[PDB]
Amino acid sequence: SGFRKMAFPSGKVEGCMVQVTCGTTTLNGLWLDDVVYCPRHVICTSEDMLNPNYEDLLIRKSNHNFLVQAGNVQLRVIGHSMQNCVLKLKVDTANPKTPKYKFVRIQPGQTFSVLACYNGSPSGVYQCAMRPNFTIKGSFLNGSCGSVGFNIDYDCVSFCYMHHMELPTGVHAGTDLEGNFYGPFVDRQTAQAAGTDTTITVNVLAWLYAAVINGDRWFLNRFTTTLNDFNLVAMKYNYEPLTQDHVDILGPLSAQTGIAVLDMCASLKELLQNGMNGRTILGSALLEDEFTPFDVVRQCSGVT
Amino acid sequence: SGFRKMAFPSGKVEGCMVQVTCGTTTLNGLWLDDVVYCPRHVICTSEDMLNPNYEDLLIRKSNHNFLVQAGNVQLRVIGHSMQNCVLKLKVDTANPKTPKYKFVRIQPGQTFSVLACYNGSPSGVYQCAMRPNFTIKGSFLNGSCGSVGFNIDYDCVSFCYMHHMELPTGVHAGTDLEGNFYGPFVDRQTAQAAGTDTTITVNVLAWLYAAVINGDRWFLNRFTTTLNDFNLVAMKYNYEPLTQDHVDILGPLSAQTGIAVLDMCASLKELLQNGMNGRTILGSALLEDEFTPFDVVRQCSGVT
Ligand SMILES: *CC(=O)N1CCN(S(=O)(=O)c2ccccc2C#N)CC1
Ligand SMILES: *CC(=O)N1CCN(S(=O)(=O)c2ccccc2C#N)CC1
Repeated sequence: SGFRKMAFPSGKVEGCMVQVTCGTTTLNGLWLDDVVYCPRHVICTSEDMLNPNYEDLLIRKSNHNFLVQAGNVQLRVIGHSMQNCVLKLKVDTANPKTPKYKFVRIQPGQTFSVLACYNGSPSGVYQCAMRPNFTIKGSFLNGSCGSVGFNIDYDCVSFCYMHHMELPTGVHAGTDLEGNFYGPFVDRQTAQAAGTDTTITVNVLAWLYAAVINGDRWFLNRFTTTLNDFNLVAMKYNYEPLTQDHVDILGPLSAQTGIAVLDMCASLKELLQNGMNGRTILGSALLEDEFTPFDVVRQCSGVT
Repeated sequence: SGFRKMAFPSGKVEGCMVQVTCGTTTLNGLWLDDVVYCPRHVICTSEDMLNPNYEDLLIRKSNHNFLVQAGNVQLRVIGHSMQNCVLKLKVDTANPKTPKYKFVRIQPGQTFSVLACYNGSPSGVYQCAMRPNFTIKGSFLNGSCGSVGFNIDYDCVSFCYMHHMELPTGVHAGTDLEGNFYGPFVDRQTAQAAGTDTTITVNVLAWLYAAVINGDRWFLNRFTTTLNDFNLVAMKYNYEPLTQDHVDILGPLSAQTGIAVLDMCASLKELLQNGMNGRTILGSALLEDEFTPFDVVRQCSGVT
């Protein structure tokens, strides 16, 4: 029993973190096989960052300008290329700790673990969600860029995020491991505003199911609703529209608890309209939306 | 910027987790050097658990009854002893991945990371606090016993918790790595009620400092208070008394922000008396008390 914001065990990813230095900029890189992946802004001066031309800046960089350090051992860079907003540094040594891995581009609402790193050294691990506005709400100081987000399916690490940027509102933007930003963000120090940070409805429902399973049941009511009725109330409270796809995904939690998805929608509707009245659900005074249905099943079933 | 509930990187601890089986009970063990540490209740039948006599139950157990598996490789048990509520299983092989380590007994209010495990395999990592009533609020299913809590100082893992028990109220009890329970709990299936779960005041203050540092400032007010005045309001709201020791510990966060500790106490007093009025602080609608002042400095400074 009990339900916690839980990150994946980070050891498989700790084994992949290196330091990348170009001139005076130090950040983190991800070493898989004989390639080190890092943010292309490693090549910029903070001045360059106002209006960088990365192809032009890269011309002035040689393999020997990219200093790659794994622990206190230097790696030999034998190649470099730009793919979108990441650099791929070919090194002469395969990472001996390379886990089974995939590069995946996640959808908004999908959760992942972040291993926050500085100078290629892990400082901590936390659970994030790709927000509907394609930001994440992370914890990232100067030097944390190239820190990665990931899921684990048993022994295969799926890398979904690399950290590149803090917006002036203190929320975070980054790329998949092909260097494509999530959302409309660019690696330039310019006016970039996030859109509406809507609540991930299907994740809130998952978390209400988690609460019921762990004995927090006070919010269950005598009502039901329809997808269309629920969605009227969702729109009004800046919740994402609930689709039949989301309902289908909640099916197993529905089955385990014997609470119809639409009944739990009606509970959530009353919570939105009435508030918590100073009560808590799983130790929170607001409706948590950074657990996927898959997360709730994983934690409630004990997958490794 | 941004402030997250952050666990230590877990790789050093992943490298220590094994499976322990005695008859039909499977749980987790911690392999450091040539010793495997696990809950003594591994030797019980669920029937034994009503009124177990551990010394008597242990007499019927030989070294070869303790099945210890690290990955899919069996370890040879060459000795076993009981220390308080843990078993120490001497094995013929030193754990080659043994990190630098310490056993520490933490005080209530101290935070730590838990690596939740099943069958000696990591499922996830989360941040906990030793509650003032010597429970933790964890996420632990059957098979999670012998999962450990730890802090890391650079390269030295300080083990502070091993998981043993869920109380009928779904909160958790366990031991230090010398097998001494935190609080008054016993490894027996009996009426055990937790005392008052009071709020860790010094941790809330730390977290308010974290909020100010990350730009959440709306709760700062024009007031100050005294330790005695604050403590009257603390008592009334089931907050731990604030001591000059706690004030001294908040000194560095005081200095960084230029907010006198007692001024921040006065902010916290107004929050307790007035509530949040539907506002949030660092994404929470309630006052977070599972960050120590040390945690806030670590995360805000980026220690590895
Ligand atoms: C996340 C991270 O480590 N960084 C992003 C923010 N910068 S920076 O804006 O200070 C900067 C300085 C010099 C050159 C490039 C950049 C960028 N971007 C620090 C690195
Ligand atoms: C945490 C954990 O893995 N366990 C504690 C709860 N038990 S149990 O109560 O089901 C039990 C069954 C058989 C023998 C001993 C115990 C105990 N305690 C499962 C293990």
